Amino acid sequence: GKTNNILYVMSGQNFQDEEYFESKKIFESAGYKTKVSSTFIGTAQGKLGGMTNIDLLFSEVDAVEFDAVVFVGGIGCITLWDDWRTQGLAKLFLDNQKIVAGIGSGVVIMANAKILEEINVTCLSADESHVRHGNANIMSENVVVSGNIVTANGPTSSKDFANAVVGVLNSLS
Ligand SMILES: [Cl-]
Ligand SMILES: [Mg+2]
Ligand SMILES: [Mg+2]
Ligand SMILES: [Mg+2]
Repeated sequence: GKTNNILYVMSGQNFQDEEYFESKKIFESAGYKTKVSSTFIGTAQGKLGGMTNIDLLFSEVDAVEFDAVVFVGGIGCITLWDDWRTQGLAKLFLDNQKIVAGIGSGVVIMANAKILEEINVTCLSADESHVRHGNANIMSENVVVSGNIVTANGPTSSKDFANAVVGVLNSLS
């Protein structure tokens, strides 16, 4: 049931540009087509002004159509941290044996969904309160692969994060 598709979950405004755009280029080059889910259908705009269109509402996501979900951070992500829909997607993908990945502030959604309890992760330095509150173990690394869970510590690690996600996906058929 491999699809060669990756889903992003991110805020429609003020998502972290580098985390999205730099990972997208790597995912595409590797043969993984990407879609964006958010809170409305239309044009999203990053913190730094970069635009992209939102393909899907969270409510329209079907896990069977994707191999992985990627939670993108940025200051706009804070609006999604306590949202039952984004947490619900984290759990949905985990329970369906998909890859669940987050970068920067996106990791907090995963922590709040209780999918990082006793799991080794990394995260944005500023967010370590939330991540530790979710019982995760914070590792001194830019990117951490823990089975099907992949985390990274923010925009400075966007390319390393994407490469790590591709590595996990390419080991699947
Ligand atoms: Cl929705
Ligand atoms: Mg407990
Ligand atoms: Mg709590
Ligand atoms: Mg502990």
